Amino acid sequence: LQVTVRDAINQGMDEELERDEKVFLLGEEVAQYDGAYKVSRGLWKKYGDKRIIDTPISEMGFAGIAVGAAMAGLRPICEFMTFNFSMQAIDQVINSAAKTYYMSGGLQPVPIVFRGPNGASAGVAAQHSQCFAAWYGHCPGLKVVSPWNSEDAKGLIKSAIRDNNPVVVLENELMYGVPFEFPPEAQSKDFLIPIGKAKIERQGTHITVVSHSRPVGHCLEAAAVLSKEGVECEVINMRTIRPMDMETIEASVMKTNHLVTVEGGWPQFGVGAEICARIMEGPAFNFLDAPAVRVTGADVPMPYAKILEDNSIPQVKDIIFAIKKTLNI
Amino acid sequence: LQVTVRDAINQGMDEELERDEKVFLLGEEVAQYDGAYKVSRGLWKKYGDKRIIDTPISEMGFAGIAVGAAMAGLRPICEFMTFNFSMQAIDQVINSAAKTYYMSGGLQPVPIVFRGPNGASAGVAAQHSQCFAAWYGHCPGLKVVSPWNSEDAKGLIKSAIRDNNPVVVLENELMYGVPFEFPPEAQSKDFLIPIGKAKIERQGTHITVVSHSRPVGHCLEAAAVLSKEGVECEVINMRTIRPMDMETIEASVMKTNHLVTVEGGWPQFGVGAEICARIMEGPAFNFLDAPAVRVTGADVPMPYAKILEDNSIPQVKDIIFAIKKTLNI
Amino acid sequence: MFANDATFEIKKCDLHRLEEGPPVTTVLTREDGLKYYRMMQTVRRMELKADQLYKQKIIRGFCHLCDGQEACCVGLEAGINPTDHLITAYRAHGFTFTRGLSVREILAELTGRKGGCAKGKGGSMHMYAKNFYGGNGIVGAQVPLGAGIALACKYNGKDEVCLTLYGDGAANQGQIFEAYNMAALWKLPCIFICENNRYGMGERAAASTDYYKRGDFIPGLRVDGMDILCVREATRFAAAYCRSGKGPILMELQTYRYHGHSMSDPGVAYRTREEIQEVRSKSDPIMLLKDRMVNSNLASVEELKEIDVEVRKEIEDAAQFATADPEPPLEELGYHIYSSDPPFEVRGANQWIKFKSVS
Amino acid sequence: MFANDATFEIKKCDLHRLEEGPPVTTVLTREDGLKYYRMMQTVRRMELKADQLYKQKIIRGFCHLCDGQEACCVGLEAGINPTDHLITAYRAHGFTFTRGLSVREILAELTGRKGGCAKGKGGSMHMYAKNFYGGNGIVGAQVPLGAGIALACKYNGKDEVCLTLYGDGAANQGQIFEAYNMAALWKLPCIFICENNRYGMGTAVERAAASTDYYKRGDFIPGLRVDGMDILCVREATRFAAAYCRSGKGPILMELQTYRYHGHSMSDPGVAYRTREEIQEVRSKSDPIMLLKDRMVNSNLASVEELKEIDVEVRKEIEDAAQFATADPEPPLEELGYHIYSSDPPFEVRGANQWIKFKSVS
Ligand SMILES: Cc1ncc(C[n+]2csc(CCOP(=O)(O)OP(=O)(O)O)c2C)c(N)n1
Ligand SMILES: Cc1ncc(C[n+]2csc(CCOP(=O)(O)OP(=O)(O)O)c2C)c(N)n1
Ligand SMILES: [K+]
Ligand SMILES: [K+]
Ligand SMILES: [Mn+2]
Ligand SMILES: [Mn+2]
Repeated sequence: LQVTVRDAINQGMDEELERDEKVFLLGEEVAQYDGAYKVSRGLWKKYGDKRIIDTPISEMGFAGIAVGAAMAGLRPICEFMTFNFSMQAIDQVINSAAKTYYMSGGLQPVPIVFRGPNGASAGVAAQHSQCFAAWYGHCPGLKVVSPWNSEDAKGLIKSAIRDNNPVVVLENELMYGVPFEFPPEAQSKDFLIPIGKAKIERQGTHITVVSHSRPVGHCLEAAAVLSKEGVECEVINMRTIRPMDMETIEASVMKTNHLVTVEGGWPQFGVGAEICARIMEGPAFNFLDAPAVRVTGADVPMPYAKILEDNSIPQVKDIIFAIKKTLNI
Repeated sequence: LQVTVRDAINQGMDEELERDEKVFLLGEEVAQYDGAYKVSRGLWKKYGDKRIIDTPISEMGFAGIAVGAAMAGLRPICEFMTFNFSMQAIDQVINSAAKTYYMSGGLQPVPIVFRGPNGASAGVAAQHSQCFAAWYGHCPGLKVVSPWNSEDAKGLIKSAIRDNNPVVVLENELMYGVPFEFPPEAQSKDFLIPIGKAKIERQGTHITVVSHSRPVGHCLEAAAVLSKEGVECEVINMRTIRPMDMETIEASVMKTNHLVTVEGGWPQFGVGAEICARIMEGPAFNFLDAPAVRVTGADVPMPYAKILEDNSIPQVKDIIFAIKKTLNI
Repeated sequence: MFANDATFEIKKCDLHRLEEGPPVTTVLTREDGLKYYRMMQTVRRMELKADQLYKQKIIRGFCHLCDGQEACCVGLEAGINPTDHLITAYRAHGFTFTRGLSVREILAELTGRKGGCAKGKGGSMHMYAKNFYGGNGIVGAQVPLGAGIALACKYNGKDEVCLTLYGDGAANQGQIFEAYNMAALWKLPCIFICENNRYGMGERAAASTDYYKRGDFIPGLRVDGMDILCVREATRFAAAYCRSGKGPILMELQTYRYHGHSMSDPGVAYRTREEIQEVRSKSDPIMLLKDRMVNSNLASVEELKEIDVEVRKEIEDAAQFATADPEPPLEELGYHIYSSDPPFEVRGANQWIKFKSVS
Repeated sequence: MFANDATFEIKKCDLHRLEEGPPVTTVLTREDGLKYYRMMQTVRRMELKADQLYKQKIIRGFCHLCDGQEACCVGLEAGINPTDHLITAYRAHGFTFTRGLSVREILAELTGRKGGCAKGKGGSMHMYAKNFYGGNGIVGAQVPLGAGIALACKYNGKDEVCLTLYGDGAANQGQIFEAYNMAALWKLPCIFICENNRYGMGTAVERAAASTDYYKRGDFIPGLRVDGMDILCVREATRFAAAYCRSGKGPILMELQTYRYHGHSMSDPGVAYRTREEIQEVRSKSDPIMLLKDRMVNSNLASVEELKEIDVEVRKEIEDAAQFATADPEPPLEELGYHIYSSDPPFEVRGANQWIKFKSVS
């Protein structure tokens, strides 16, 4: 059975709506339009105006209503049409949601989910290409996940809805239509993927390559290519950005002695920076036979013209090149 | 003689207002009230309604109005009462200001300054304690600075007002009242500190200690204590967060072989992560006899109670401890 | 012998998009009069004590007081049910008490001790209780939150309403207008309440000061915020309106706060001190209720002096509990970051410092 | 022989807090009629061509077309001076043309080429020109920007005004309300203009706005509702609004009732939330160009023959510009890094790994 990332997320939301009438979905065009990228297709027809709510274009406002609905015990899924637009609402995400259970001394939980596509699209230019993983990962009181394939997406959405604290689910527009095979245990309405756990997507012994979201597939094509020359990459899909699963990255590095991180976001203070600093401060530092190095988006607002954009996002080539510098081959 | 950080910022704004009639100041309580923290004291009496403009509490709105005024060729200083409140307006800083010169192909510059206090103060709890250096530092199109003492403060707001691109000037509330010796050249109307250059505040040979804002002074206290046991710290004051002066940090570490970073903000994806990523990627990596490590804010929303807050911000003893671990003594 | 109840006149409200407002006349039973009087006094004394402990530096960071505005928190509570919901900004000590927190847990939160309602974790601006959502430090942010709580009331189908408070300075926050629009579109039972005390720190800032009309298409009424019975009737009327399914409404409360006028221009601050003294002596909320209860023979002068005495005692017991109580211990720094999770570690100021976090 | 001008009756505007509105008759000279007609037809063929380029994959990402709304951008331009300032959102092609850019530069931008107005750096949504400030992709963000440009007008004292445009979906942005309050407080010469084309992506005005009287949303700010399919109405209401701001009375709201023939953008077919027959009735009774055509024919301002010739000229012209834009080379990779900062010495920007560096010059 092949299922696209978009359908995986949709199945996840459907199952959770069915399981718990406190769950509802709100955002721009989620209802009668069937979703801006069709993620919420069919949901309004099935659950009605009460559960699936089309909002005005008032991000701060509806993100805040959603947070308020969660404080009162409901369990909203608040969609941002892309994460670029959550900047107008980021006050509500951080100060009304992330910090509250703490400020209240554990009296006030906020079981809200924020979801939407994140990072780079194709030709949408600087205001619509921004990756927010490091921004949100920075904040205590949040959990932040960034799924890659269909399993990841369905299991993390469901974990997110089930969690009782604010969770930011950073999806990816270019992944929505990619089909994957979907083992019968993902098809289950009980399929959960725990937050805070990375997955090894490909065993290897020469180098550890860590990524999240769409570039994970690029690390897999790079590993397939390097493999024909005898170089075996252990490719790690982070899944969770906060709290990240560093332990799995450490065990891999003690085996391979080499680390390259790969991410689509801007480089400075980005996700790879944090993995490198951790690797350097943790028990695996000494096992490192070469500097940990970072593959990232180029450090520019995203340009429009095709050839500029291609050179603004990491490509398979760039991953391979960093891998070869690192293994000194 | 002695001048407080506050009065130094105030001298720079004054001088810049005087020098160029296109420069102006807006935000909450900057005029008749004399400044929320009295940094703009006397500006309004001296310049009037046209140049010193009290705004309603409407952060996204007055922020965008300032950006607009900038696109039309004025040179606004837009004050957030604290940077926590800049989250409401952060879309204007990033998407309207930072990216626009690039997106327009170089047709539309945006000479705007965002300033005000950032990070931890005393007892103000979690929605009022956030540090934003790593958030803003992440964004291409922005320059971001972070003054510690009076000379930093005055030189850097003046350079910022002189720059033709958006500059975020992350000030610090607890430093406002601190007097410093003020050499006659800082008193000059021509005094400028270049954005992009760090400063060695103390020469040393055993370890390099890098910080920004308020903790710089704690690094110096730590250094004096360690000096009494024959440990000589080279303390570096960053001054600029973006573009950070990494060459200066490199040459220091090639001399001292050890690196500790110290910042007040949250640990994950923070300023120290970037500095360590860079150090490991760069030419100083082979000169490191011990891993570089980070001293930071504790990883929690800022708690209210004194004893909790005291232990959520780096103290001299946590700096000295990390140094001693780093040198193995 | 005392009168069992009496009738009083209350300011007519100005209306926006309503043909009738609340009555201009109302009935006070002596029992209610006594209860409202104790409550307003308790808040008055609590806030005077906090001001004292703040100035002694025992309370830190912020400490916004609401003395002068007691008719608001006590009147609003008099017009709603324990099962209704209330959210406001940072000047919340009165509301925290009228929603059922003790003076103990409130002052001990203020002095940052383990016995605070938030365990010393929140301080002045962040206190929570049953159906009271704070206590919110970001001006304007509570208005959408309240609209959401109202959405939850509509969704639960239990006929409860939400009172959502913001001050005059907050009234120009964009998100308030976003909320007004969604509330009206979805017919949320949200009562939008502007506490108008003439100051937003220190019409320099609002093009219109007709706060009750700012919802435009949402109806609104302007209420005398110094008269506890007047607030009570308006609130009764406003909650009736929402419960009946007609969607949101605005209530502007015209009131006044005695504290937080630390202006530094000497002309302006002199004038503001005169004004404080005029308002206190002509329209003090508690004094107004007292004059009425004595004058209609609802209670005796000495009977209220007795209440003052019991209240001074409650507050004194609470102050000394709040100054002797231990701070929360350090080993609890990382507690309550997440709800319902297993224990985990949190980093302190360097990697060798670890705090356990439990839910 | 043609008449040199004629008088037309124009729809009377609905008023909010105004004792009198724009006049309900106006004079059209033949020269202006010819000019307005040509400009509207140019915008129309420009957008039809952009559609076709998009379907061919020559234009990528976002592409929002303004056909059906030509009376707005041409009408607005005709009631202001070149020294006035205008800002809008992303449905900006007509504005960029009416505001001075050529069709070559506009199409070359959309096809991502070096001859584009930003050399391919911005694409559909981000075009600038002299006194034209985009071309802004974040809904509502442009309104505080327009309020600030207006602040600059008052500050410099030259009597210029600023037209600040937003759509009906954007009318529910909190920041619009923050700008109203500030502009009224400072009497900013800002004309707030709500382009009401009845939808905000796929969401009908009734379903996202509790009150669909956009011209009254500014409350204490006065306003006028205007027929946005009639270019002479837009011209007059603008002329009135500009004069109102230029006289120092502060800001004013102007709602243009108009219609978009295309979906929200190229991926949206624009038929799931409204009927094909609704589009057809609007094209048929209210097309801005045909309403203009009829006025000039029935009043002898110009002949049917003459306006066909314009049509044919314009269609050949768009064909030439399109060939230019499709054949024009992409910008060179070397320039990836250019124009990050204004007026700085050159510096280096990091690419997708540390070994990749791009020169950045101002
Ligand atoms: C978004 C935001 N901006 C600024 C502040 C700083 N600030 C705190 S209180 C205040 C005045 C608000 O006054 P008002 O709403 O009238 O309430 P009051 O104190 O009078 O009850 C300001 C500007 C804040 N807390 N949040
Ligand atoms: C802040 C923000 N939220 C959401 C979006 C996604 N979005 C883009 S256009 C749009 C519809 C806006 O419609 P309207 O203002 O009526 O303008 P129109 O296209 O009709 O001219 C939405 C919801 C965005 N670009 N920015
Ligand atoms: K959840
Ligand atoms: K500047
Ligand atoms: Mn107030
Ligand atoms: Mn529209």
